[PDB]
Amino acid sequence: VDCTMYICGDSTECSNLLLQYGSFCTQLNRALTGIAVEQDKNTQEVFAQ
Amino acid sequence: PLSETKCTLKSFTVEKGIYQTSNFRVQPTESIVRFPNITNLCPFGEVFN
Repeated sequence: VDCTMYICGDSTECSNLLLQYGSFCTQLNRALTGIAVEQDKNTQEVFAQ
Repeated sequence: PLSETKCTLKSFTVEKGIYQTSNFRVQPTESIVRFPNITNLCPFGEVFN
């Protein structure tokens, strides 16, 4: 997820409000990245035998 | 790009791999504003012609 776009992106005024929450969605961008990596490792364990 | 990675990872050294550091989005180059036309065309020509 582009969490800027998801909450309200391409807007100066929305960005200024989104930024008052710091890393509130950054941590989820990281959580989804971690999940995608785990899913790739999982695919390799099943098929690259 | 290497320094995008170094700050994302909070490090002065980088291990082999791919790191997501940001997002890019294409912005508008022009604005397309369209409102419908009036069916009943205006008789200005009845005073001028």
